[PDB]
Amino acid sequence: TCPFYKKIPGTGFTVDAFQYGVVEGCTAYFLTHFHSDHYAGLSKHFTFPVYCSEITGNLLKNKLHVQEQYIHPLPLDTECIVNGVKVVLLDANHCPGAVMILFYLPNGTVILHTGDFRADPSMERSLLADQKVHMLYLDTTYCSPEYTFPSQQEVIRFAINTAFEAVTLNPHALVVCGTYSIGKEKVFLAIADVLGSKVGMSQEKYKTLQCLNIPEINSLITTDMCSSLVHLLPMMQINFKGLQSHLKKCGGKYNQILAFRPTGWTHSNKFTRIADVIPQTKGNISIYGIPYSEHSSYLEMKRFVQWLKPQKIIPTVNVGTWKSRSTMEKYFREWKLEAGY
Ligand code: NI
Repeated sequence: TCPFYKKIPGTGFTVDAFQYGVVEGCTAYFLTHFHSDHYAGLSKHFTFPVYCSEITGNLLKNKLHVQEQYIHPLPLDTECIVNGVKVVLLDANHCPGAVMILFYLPNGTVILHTGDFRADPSMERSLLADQKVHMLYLDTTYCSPEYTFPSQQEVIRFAINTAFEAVTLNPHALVVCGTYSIGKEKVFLAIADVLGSKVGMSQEKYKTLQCLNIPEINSLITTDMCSSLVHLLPMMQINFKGLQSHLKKCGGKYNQILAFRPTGWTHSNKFTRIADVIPQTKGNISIYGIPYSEHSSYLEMKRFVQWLKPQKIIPTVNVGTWKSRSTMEKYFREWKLEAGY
């Protein structure tokens, strides 16, 4: 059945709740972003109102064929009324089109649902600064102190310098980047930019990127693989067998592959600096795992919450085990006692 942490009290609303059939008493279904664990269940047969960002509404219409009459896109940073309730959508710093949602309940309670987010100090100067938030529905993906990672900027600097060095030493090397969803476009776009190439990809993935309002996208991407020396492949193909196979397909245009797997966290982070990352190599193929995260680190999460000072926290991730739930609640209490709220 629909879990309680997907329901907004005092409303007929649900958030990221499309796989439970008709939720009893739901008058409006919000979708925070276009990732499959969140949209699971949506299709051309859905007939209730879906509220989302413009970019997520492009993806619903073009990729899932949801009929236009049930898509309700909202502008960001704008007070809007939905079924008699004031809401605002805020940038979540996750994938393209991802939002946080502020609900202003008729009784005076204010609720923030973060969706999936990467907390940032820039959020401390949005519409969030203007009033008190009483309840926080929090993306707790990496809510444990072992989760450290570098800034997105540091990671992109490493990837640009590594690619440019490799291809300038060997003009016959191919760069490959893995993907299995929207998000992390900066990885492949920044590398293609330093190399003076477009990124080549399948027709399905090009379609997906054409929904994202990225400026000058027609100048950066293409479906002509032959004209491109940065290729995008499914994340499943980023292994020695998959890459050997792909190289055969390029017809002796290339004699080396340098591949990137933008993972979330991996335990080489508790020890290793970004400066010190090395690839796995077999023959003329090298694979780099880079810690490009679109979720908060533990410290980023902790700073956001100690700034916001919510009265109650409801985790949305890692809620399926008692040991995880109990561990999170201990951190929440620590943060509250340290900060004084
Ligand atoms: Ni997500």
